[PDB]
Amino acid sequence: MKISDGNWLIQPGLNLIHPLQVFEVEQQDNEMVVYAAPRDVRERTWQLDTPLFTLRFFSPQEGIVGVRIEHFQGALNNGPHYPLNILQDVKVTIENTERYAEFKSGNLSARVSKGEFWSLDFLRNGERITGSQVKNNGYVQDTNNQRNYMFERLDLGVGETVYGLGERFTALVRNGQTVETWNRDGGTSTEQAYKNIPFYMTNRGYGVLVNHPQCVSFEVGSEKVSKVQFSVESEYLEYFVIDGPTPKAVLDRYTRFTGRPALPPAWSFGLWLTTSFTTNYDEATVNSFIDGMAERNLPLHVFHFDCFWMKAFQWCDFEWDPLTFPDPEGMIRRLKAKGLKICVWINPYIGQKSPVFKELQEKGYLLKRPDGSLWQWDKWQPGLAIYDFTNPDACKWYADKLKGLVAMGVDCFKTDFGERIPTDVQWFDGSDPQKMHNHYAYIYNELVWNVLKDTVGEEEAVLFARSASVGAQKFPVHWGGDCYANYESMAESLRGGLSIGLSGFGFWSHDIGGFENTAPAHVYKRWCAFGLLSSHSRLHGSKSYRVPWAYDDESCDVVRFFTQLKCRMMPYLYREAARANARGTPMMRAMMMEFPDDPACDYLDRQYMLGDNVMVAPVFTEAGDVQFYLPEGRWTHLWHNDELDGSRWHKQQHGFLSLPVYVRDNTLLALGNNDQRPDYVWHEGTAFHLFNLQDGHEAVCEVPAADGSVIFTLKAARTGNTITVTGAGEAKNWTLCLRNVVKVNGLQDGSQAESEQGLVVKPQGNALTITLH
Amino acid sequence: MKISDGNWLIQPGLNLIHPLQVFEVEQQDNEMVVYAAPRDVRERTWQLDTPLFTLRFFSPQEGIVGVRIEHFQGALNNGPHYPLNILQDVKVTIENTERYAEFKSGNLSARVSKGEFWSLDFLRNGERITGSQVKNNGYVQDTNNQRNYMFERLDLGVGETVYGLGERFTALVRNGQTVETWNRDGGTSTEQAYKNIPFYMTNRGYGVLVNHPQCVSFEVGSEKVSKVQFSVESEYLEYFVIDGPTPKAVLDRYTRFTGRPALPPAWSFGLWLTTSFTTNYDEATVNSFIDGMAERNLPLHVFHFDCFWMKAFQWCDFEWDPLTFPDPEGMIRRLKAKGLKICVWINPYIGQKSPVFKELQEKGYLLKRPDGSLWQWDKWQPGLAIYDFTNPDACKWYADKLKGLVAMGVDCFKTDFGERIPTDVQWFDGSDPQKMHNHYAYIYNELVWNVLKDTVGEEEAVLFARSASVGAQKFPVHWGGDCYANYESMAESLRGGLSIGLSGFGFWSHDIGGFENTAPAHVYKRWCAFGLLSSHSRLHGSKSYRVPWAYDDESCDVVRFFTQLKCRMMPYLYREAARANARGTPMMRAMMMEFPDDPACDYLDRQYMLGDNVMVAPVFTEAGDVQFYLPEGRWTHLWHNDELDGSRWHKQQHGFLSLPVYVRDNTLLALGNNDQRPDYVWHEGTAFHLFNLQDGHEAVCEVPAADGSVIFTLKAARTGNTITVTGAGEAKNWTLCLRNVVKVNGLQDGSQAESEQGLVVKPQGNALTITLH
Amino acid sequence: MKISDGNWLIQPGLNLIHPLQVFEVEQQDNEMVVYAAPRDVRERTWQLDTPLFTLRFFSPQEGIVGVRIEHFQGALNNGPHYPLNILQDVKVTIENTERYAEFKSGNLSARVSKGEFWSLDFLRNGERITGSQVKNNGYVQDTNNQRNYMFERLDLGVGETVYGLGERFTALVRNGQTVETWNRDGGTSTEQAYKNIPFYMTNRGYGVLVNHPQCVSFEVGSEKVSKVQFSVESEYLEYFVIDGPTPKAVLDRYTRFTGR
Repeated sequence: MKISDGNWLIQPGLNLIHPLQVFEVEQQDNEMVVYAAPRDVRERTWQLDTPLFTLRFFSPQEGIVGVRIEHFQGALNNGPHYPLNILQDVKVTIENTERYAEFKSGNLSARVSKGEFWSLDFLRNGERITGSQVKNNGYVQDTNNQRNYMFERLDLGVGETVYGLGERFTALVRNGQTVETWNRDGGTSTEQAYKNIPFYMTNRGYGVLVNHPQCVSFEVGSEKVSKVQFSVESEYLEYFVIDGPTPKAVLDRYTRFTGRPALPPAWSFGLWLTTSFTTNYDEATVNSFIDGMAERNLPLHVFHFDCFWMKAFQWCDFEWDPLTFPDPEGMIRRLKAKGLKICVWINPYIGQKSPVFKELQEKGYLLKRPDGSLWQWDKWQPGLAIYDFTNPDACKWYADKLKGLVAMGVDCFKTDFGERIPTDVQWFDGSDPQKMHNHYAYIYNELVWNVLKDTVGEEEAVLFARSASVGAQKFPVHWGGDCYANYESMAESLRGGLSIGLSGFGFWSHDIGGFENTAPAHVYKRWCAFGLLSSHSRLHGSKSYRVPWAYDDESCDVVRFFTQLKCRMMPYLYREAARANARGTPMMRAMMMEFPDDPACDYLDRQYMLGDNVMVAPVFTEAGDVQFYLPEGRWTHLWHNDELDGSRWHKQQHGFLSLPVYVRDNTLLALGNNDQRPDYVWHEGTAFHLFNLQDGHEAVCEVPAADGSVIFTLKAARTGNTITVTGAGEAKNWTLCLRNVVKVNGLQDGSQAESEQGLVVKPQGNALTITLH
Repeated sequence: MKISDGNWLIQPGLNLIHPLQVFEVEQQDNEMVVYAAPRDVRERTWQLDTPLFTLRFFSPQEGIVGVRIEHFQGALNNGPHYPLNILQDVKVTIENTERYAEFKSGNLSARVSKGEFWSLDFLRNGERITGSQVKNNGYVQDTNNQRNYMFERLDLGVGETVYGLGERFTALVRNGQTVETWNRDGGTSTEQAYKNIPFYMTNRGYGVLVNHPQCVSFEVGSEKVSKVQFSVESEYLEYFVIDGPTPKAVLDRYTRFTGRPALPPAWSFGLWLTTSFTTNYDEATVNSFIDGMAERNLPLHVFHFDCFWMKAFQWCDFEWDPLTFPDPEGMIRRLKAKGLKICVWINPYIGQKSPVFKELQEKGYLLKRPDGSLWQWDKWQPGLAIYDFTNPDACKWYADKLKGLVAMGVDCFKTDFGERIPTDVQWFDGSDPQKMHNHYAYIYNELVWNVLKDTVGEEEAVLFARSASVGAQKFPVHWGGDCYANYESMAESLRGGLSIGLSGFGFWSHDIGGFENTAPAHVYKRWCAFGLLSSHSRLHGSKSYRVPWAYDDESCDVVRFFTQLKCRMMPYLYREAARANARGTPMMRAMMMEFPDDPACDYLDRQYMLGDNVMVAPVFTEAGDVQFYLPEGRWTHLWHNDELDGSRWHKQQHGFLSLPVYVRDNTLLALGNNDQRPDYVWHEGTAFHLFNLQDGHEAVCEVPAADGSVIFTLKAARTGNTITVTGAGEAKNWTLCLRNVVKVNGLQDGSQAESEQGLVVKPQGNALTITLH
Repeated sequence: MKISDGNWLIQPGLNLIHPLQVFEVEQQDNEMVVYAAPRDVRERTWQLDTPLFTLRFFSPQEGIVGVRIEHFQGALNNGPHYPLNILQDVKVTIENTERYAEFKSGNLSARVSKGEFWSLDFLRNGERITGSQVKNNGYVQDTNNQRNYMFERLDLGVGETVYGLGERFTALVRNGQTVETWNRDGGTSTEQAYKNIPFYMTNRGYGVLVNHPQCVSFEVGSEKVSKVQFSVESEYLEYFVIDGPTPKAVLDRYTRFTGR
């Protein structure tokens, strides 16, 4: 939102006031309050006929400093509020001197300067990381529209770059962009987002959450080029500065504060196939697809029924279409015998045609206008109404329908929609409609998640969710929505993927082959490789099917190859998943996140790290040309075994069975012995692979159990030309490949054999030692 | 401007129509006209009650394709128009087949698809470089404000980045930003710009000029993330796709098309000092600065008198203040004996207080409101009026005043302001005020330039101009305006400098030490090194002086060292300057422009190429730490002589007499024998420096005469361990340094002496051969 | 109320949608429900992001067919209602074929045509007495006043004349006249009436009661010269076609229905 008109002017009709001078500082228990005047009030003659700002500094968690800046306290201020974990006795330091008032939590402090030169500074052990210069926060009285706003502008240093703000599909680095945090259904092709989060982070190792569920308007270097401005229609502005000092540590604090990604069941990590959207489907079509996958030796783990499992125009009423699915329990029973998991489409809206609509209206379960009539429009469904999830009775009715589907054998739910929530309404609980617009996504998904938790168990709960708001990362599996079948959209989808993990979400999928339009085979092929090298992998389309044989026969080989690889990669991947749940470190990582000190990584958006150790770079061309950057070290292709030196860019050409997938040096990586399913006994039959262990380094590998805890730890320490290998825990029948090592000088405690990938050492105990040539 | 409301919807109150089907194609001489309906009109029943788009394709210059899309032709459409060089006889090809209508100029064609699948593609020898997909152009009937617009969205490929759009201070790469081409006085710290140009170019080697002097609203990957959208309030949209296939080749075409930067006289390349803005100043003050510079052995070449050479509130009446400057012609005559060139501040406004105002009002020389009264406001000067430069008599009056200052010994003018031109007015010539807002900067600067041309001569003409519009690069020296004295603003000014060169402008200055506020000594020192390594170097401040002794002792050594260096680099710099005049390649070049195929260079904005051969990376910290990227090759520090290998980033720490200044391999560079002035006989006493001549390569150095032409060419060709040095033309008493080569085996036809930087050879004639040890 | 602007155009700022294609037919005991889309919804790709009309046919008395055409059902809809004598067990026939959905009470049926050529016809012993041609009913979103209307136009054949609509002092035959059913004290010398009734009958031996006590705006051969248009500010329109086949027989059914 534009406040200034260039450097010298203010937008017409705006009147501004700013905290310009400390008047008084008070400590109230573990919080610091600062009263600041918008003009010089040292003389009693000026200590009247003036506004006064009240600034409160507090800490909800170690290393997070809260800043509340307020004008009038008498405003209404109804919920909902973000589901923040606020601790009550965080240890803090408050120093009030002649020069400064300073509030400190962990290594992070907020310091305000007293006297004639106002400053608000955020320090990390006395070093300035950002802050607000005088006249860069305060109150906007907009006389054009009679609305009042609070705002702040936080400095960006030379070369400081901004990330996050939700799943967005614009350029990855936010500098230069205006961003409104307001859920919409705009597809993946525009400035709009289905999933908005008013949190950003920088390459200087801090983050900021602006604590307002309504629309927050960020001008990220787009109004004042060297500041992040944010404003909100409110009598107060409250935000949290979150210390790092690395992007991963910021996200650790952030997810602790707003919610940890749950750990999805291992099965969800396999291949998902759908019916597609407006295509035809019935039992025969579905069986056709499952069978065709089987006959082509293509592993398939989850099948999803899209919207037309219900009758047209009655969507979300939970009634199977009797002419298309005359035996729903029997069908799902048949499909389950194979070992398939089943998903079905739901949403939080209801079309007027449904016999159930009348029941909901009589019962008062639907979103009403202030006059008591139903809110309705004709987008998505005719005479569409919205389930009011602030009504406990409506929540129960909707939960019950879902339990009914679970009792028939559905394992999970695609929680679609939830974005276009109107504000000209009155919620059952009298919530603020401006805050409910975004927070509805959370309430909706939380409701669904809780149904699964109560029926299949927490360990088995998973969603495929389109919309989100602060906290919703606790309810995993988010997918990038309605992309298009071309390279540009595949690339914009990845930007959204990176962005969502930079916003606290650990798991992310996208429609392989693209949702809208039919891809040429080459595009679908390139996208298969990307999709199976994402945390979650789904084949879904709008008007055409996504089975590989709708494209060409080489496509079946592509799906087969990469599905096998993902299943063999599950021991590494699922440990990486437990890391999202424990530390909020997403599986798909921006390069800047894994290598924060490397200036070459600042703008990388065509490649990513999949967990700690593997760099993936999807190929965005038919001919297979691809350019990617490698950070310092010696990297090894995961299956080609070729080696590349880092700190530079590389250019390659790959066939449809290939893409750059490079393993970090000093790495010990577990691959499993099952390429047919993701959920298996990973610690039995394990093939450990050691990559470029340098002298003086130790590479560690933790093999997880089904619950994500560590069940076996293998470590390899290089001391001179000796490598000592120690195991600890539980593993059977494992193996250790010395990557690009053809010959060895010595070996206590085990036997050797040659492989194409290098020497394979089979242990006798868990106490072997190798001596190199 | 927002047109879509996400992928699926349109902004409320907008009605769109688009060219969706070719109805008829016709060749009109060397132009191709496509009539395109907004619906299916194959049957006669639909060939009525419909709008129709008329698309005209034409070529004003080889490798430029103009596209004009019109709705109504009956609109007024008055001037002014851009000063484009439009040729009538460009050789073109037009092919009308059953599939396509294609128009080709040079290697570049526009191709429209007939039949059901409309497409408009721009092809480089049959390869699609960009294009407009169906429904991504056409007409907007805005029923909210009753205005109509035309728009286009040109595709961006994966990894395609956008540059230019004028001197802008936001992030260098435009993806993600909204840009309005509307001149404003916004300082350097916002989204606003003094110098707007509706031309952009990309890393895919094409450019586009949108041919509308009124406000053009660009959404660069900020409405549709994979497109550049531009719209304009008009019944037609006309734009030009400009072929490369290289950024330099794009600028070569663009500047032949809209205007070549003039070659500034060599003296303007020295050090400029000013009185500063609102400081005190009179003849004694000025003498004290000039003698002050001399006593410290700090070369100074140009002195500038800012606004208070005239009486306060009378600004731009051209009358010396007789209490501050009682003898102007004597003073300047005295100042000139000391060799100095003289600049004075002018602008195109006049305050009411001036006795000349009444004269101008009675003569009708000032801009009027439609009722015949004067347009006035109180910003800048009280009762400020604007000189109406569409009035031929007003132009003459203003030019004669300027001729008066020239006859007094003024050498050049600072053409300040020209941006805040109101639209609620009636121009003497009846021009469209929406078009006059930007074009006024052209007409103003053109007028001042022609005064110089007619008095001192074309080769002696130079300005220091704040605003600009298409074609104004012809009137060089532009400076980046009112920046602030800190690192963030030094950095934002560099983004502006890079961007203006990416928009057609050859020469660019910035206020050394920052304009607003007083820099700490360290910042002034860092900025001095950046300023003296920019095409044009000026010391200028707002409320404080910019003589180095106002900061500290070391600042005088800093100014001295880099002034001496610049004067010595002149043989190389002036040659690079002649390049801006010939090919429109600016002196300060974004890394992407010099290394278009290096993916590491797309986003670099804190370093630049100064000419073909020299990379500079200003230092933006007190302690002197700096990170920079080096393209492939082996680079040598210009004076420290250390070597670094390319294709990677580097980190260094530099003292105040230093920064990264690296010379690429296979370079023969000329330094001169005068460190006291920029204008001297470069081809006598020349010291040539050979850097890392690889086997098989040849290095070429062209020493310029005072008019830019090549007066002497030196070539060094490596065959094996033999390098052949041949000169041609006129040079005297030159030497050749073999950088980092201590000893040689053979030397046929020269002498040799060691130096700290390598063997110095002195030739016997135009032909030496050297045999490496 | 003016909806069309001539044969070819629509009044500025009015947006119209019309029931154009049978999507689904359902019998609900003695009532017939027709779902009708305002566009071609044969393909699933078009079975979303569209309005949908819900038409219900029912009979409150022998020889009277009730037609209720509705857009949104969530509107307030408060009383009072007309004091209608509504029977629950009138004998009716419902036929749902590939070509037609037909609702019949006594000798009077309403028949909607399925497929590409929507038609709403009122039949007496299988002969068309009047009807609604495609695009002559639907919903009006008036963007000028932010009000929404439902409307219908019933055909008039050659020489078919219109009578009634209450105690009115203009020419007895209504063809050519706009009439608003809104009680007023205007004397006897104007277009205004103290006694308004939204019932007309014709010399072809049927009548129609528009079932809305609020202002009903009739254009009787005055906007479309061969139709009686009626429109009401509402999310649904409900009217009754009352068979005769004689004027006295119409009035016999009419007064049995509304009061003797």
